Amino acid sequence: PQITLWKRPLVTIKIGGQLKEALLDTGADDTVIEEMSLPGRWKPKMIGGIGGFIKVRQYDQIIIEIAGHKAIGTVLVGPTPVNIIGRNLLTQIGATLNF
Amino acid sequence: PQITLWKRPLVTIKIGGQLKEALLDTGADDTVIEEMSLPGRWKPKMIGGIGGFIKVRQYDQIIIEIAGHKAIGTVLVGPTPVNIIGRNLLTQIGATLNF
Amino acid sequence: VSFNXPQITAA
Repeated sequence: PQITLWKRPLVTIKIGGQLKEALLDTGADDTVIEEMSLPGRWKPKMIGGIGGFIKVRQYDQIIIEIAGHKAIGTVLVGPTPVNIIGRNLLTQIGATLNF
Repeated sequence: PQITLWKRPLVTIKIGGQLKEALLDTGADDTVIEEMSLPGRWKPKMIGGIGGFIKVRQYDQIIIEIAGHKAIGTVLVGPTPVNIIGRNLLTQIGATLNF
Repeated sequence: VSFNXPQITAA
């Protein structure tokens, strides 16, 4: 894919057998998804962005598909306004920014 | 260029006569810069992000030079924790996400 | 209005 930015770079992801919409975000270190059930143990994390900080649950070794590309990595779950795919998984799918 | 995402995609920008560092953020609708003076009229705006909203000043028709590339558009000024170049100016420098 | 998602972990 070559994705221009005239519109939000929204793609379909698959996690836990479910399709969701998520934003590809080069400005995010991590991947953060809205409240959902994921398997295994979790650990606490605080993440911060433009309006302050939020508490999230960190799940490791989650299988996820991003616009058709498979990844396995860390997913944070919490009250984000939008599902965000950050650099930890954009690097797995080989994404670059080009101009 | 082609920027990989192993690290944050930070570049040098020139705005209002000042050099600043800023994050190329495909997950940002807008360009948001830490407190600085800019010319012309402005209006207050609320923008949201991962931890809630902040109040900013919106200035129009501002020219920024981004890693060597000039672009013109709206710039928001306010208490953001990081300078961000968002889609409104990324489109103007021809940036795309590719994988 | 207008949503802007930089994010970083922690402290």
